[PDB]
Amino acid sequence: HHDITKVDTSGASEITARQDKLTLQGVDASHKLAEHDLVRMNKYKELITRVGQKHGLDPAIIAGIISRESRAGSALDHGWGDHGKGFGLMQVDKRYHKIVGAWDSEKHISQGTEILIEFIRRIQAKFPVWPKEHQLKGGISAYNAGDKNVRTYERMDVGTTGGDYSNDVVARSQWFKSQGY
Ligand SMILES: [Co+2]
Repeated sequence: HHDITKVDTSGASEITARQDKLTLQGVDASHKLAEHDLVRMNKYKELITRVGQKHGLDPAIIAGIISRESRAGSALDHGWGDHGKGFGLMQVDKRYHKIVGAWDSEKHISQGTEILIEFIRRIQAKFPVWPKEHQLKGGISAYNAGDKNVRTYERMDVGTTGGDYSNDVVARSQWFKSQGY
């Protein structure tokens, strides 16, 4: 079994924390942001689990993505975020994909998940000697900012939204795993 606790994370940046108006830094901030989304996330947990299983990705990582992208729906306007570029719980960029499903649907969660997997694949080809946990983290960074932006493992969030995208996602994911995802 893949153990996401083994993925390294320094959690959220100062910029990100300015979101729920937090004095907390890093992993503490990611954990608080995640906690704030737990009730909304539970509405989708059955779908999140099933999609994760079908695609072979930890459901807790899907939850981390959904928390970061949409605050489990709270940050969207009728399904839309990112000035309209992003659709759904996982904020699939409509400009680059034909959107499928309702904004809170299994089909949507499956689409976002498939896109993430494809990024993880690209990072695996790019850095074939990185451990699997690192290629996972790198694929998550690429989900925000593209695989070209992912170079040094230690700097993969430089140039992502908040300067912390995969670190924040991973830390939130780890929190959701502790809450049974
Ligand atoms: Co196993």
